Amino acid sequence: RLAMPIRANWGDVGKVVTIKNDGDDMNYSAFKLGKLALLGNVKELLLYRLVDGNQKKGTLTLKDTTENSAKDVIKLETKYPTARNFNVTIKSNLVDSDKKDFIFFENTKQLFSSSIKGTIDEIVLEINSNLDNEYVIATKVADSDTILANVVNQALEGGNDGCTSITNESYLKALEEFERYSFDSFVLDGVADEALQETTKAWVAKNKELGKDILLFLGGKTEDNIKQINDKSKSFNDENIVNVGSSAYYENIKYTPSEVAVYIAALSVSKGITGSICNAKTIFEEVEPRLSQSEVKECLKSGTLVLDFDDGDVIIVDDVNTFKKYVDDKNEAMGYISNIMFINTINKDTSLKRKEFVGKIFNDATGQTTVICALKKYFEELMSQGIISEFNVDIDTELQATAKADEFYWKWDAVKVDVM
Amino acid sequence: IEEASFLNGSDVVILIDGVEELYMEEIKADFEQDEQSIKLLGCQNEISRVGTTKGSFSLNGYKTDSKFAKLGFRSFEIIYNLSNSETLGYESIRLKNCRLKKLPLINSKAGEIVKIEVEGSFRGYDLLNE
Amino acid sequence: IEEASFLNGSDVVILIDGVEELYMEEIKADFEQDEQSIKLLGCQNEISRVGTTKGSFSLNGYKTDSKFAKLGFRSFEIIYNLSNSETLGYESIRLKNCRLKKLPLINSKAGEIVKIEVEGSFRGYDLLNE
Amino acid sequence: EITKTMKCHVVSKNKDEIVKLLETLETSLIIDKRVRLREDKNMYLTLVSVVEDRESDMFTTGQLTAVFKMIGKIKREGPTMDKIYGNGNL
Repeated sequence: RLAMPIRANWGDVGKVVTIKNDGDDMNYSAFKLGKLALLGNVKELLLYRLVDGNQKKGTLTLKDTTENSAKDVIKLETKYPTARNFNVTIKSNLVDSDKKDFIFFENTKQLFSSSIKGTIDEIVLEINSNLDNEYVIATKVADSDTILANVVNQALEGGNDGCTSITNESYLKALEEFERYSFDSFVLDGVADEALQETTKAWVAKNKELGKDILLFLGGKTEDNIKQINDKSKSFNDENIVNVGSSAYYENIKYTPSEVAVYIAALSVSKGITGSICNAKTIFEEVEPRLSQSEVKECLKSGTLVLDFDDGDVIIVDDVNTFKKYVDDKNEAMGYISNIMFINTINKDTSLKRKEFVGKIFNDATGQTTVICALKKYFEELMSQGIISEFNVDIDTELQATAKADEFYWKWDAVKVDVM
Repeated sequence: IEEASFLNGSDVVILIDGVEELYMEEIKADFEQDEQSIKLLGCQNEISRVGTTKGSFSLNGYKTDSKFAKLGFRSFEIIYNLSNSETLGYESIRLKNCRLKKLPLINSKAGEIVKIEVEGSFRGYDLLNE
Repeated sequence: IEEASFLNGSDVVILIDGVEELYMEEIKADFEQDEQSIKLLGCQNEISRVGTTKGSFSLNGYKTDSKFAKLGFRSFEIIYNLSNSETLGYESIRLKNCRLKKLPLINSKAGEIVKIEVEGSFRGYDLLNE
Repeated sequence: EITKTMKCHVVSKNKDEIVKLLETLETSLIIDKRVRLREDKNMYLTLVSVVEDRESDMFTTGQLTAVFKMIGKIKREGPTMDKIYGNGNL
């Protein structure tokens, strides 16, 4: 589950929606970066739309001509709010005057074509429920059996483009809405503005205090060289935050490292705990700037997730995070994104254990032994499955010495399988 | 406080092979059946069936004659009238084709009263009254 | 000194096949299972598994009718309401598809009160209340 | 477990009244197999056996002998694990 904040004219504004294995314009991220999200083969993608506040829905009004004085009986609107020229042509049917043809246009190409008799309910149900009406909603005005007027290419207007103004508050709408949802990862939509990335850093930190360690992905701007990329990576130090370094091509676009981060996040979520992308192939055809051993080492040590065309196909050199600029107490194994997601999964499972052993048990050595034994058996089960290679879960003596009656502390450490 | 009743065991009247037997003291009879427990290949609950039935009975009482010894292993019928007198709804059960498992020729201790114990089997039963 | 409670056994109320049975004295029921002990080739601790389950029950009480004799080996349900009155949290258990192991046609001794003992099996159980 | 064999008297000028009073008291104690220790309805005195000895003296001994039992619980508690917390490393 990847949370994609699509900068698209298509998609619903201010609401979370999912799409199964099934926008279109290259300017709209529902297809430009939606393809990147889908190519990583996460089991499902969840979308959110970024739009300027000065943006509404297009509205078209139609009126009848069966009686001499025309009155509105049908009103048509774009499915999602937009100013796109979704043109509609309505003409009297060639044979029967009682049937009105409805030809819809994306811009001018024929999308849907059909005719329905004069009763308004049938017309509205057809226009709403037919398979080719994915780009329109039709609503009735009043009960009638009259016949519309003849109109050609009527453009629904009144709103504005979804890419009107990408601004900090508009971007922050996505995080505010995603607070109520949990995902495997969240990504930024290409905009390598450091203010937005720092805002998302603070947001994810707030979640980390809450525990929702949503694995974040970011990237530098097109104007960042190796030096700028490394500096920006060094600016962050969080475990769950990533800074893709190099731009990439897939079909036509010089995707920014931030735009590439969508597909990187999709791959990371798809791989899960078992899969690691430290030496995995990627869909991209090329990535720049290229990196030798020295450049690779400098970028990885600075906290950058290095992509290079080091062979006949693009290779992620290592699955590293912003905490790759580590500190002495935590080993470098902490600096791998897969390991961090693994840690988050264990944290969630041990929280399930926490809510299993609520205060019905006494805060005595017996209850602490019971909880510690449950955790030990959980890690034994994981070791039997093979993920863990060693574990030592014990009382958190440093925090437990000053623990009040109600509170208990513990801690776990475990070694994990390596992959070169 | 409305009444109740316990069927006192001294109300039993046993007619063995037609003639009323009046020295019998305690009688037991059960209708056994093989459970035929079957473990299904998909369900984790064992299933039981009637299988085939088998009778078994027994009597104890004071010896007064060689009736059972002379009877041998001949088949015979047993009636058991568990009369109730507080409420007049007696109960009568008939055991069909009773056959002794072992002929009790001799059983006696010097300082005690001589009692006769019998056990066997019956092909089937009938619930004449209740 | 805070209170406690023992569930007195005289609070039991047994409804056998729907009708409330009021002469029963003691009831037992257990849910057996085959352990399926398996010895591993590397580990010296034996391992147990659920295997398959099997029910078994029993009842004893004063005889007042031929209910069980006439019932035969028909399947039936048993309810068991272990009421608690010191605290009102009664307990109710249902035994599914109860079938007698042996039909107790006759059991009586001359100088004693007539009691009926039953034993059988049940396919499964339900814990209606606790 | 606390057990008490409590004996009860019944006095009256009319001895048949004594018999009737003892009969109704016994029946009440039996059909209602326990007694409210206090009006809070927290404790109870589950009956064990109630027995009358009509020959026994009206004043000195007492006709009715009852045995009641009650089960207390040792009044001890302790701290509770309301909240549990831990971190993960490698």
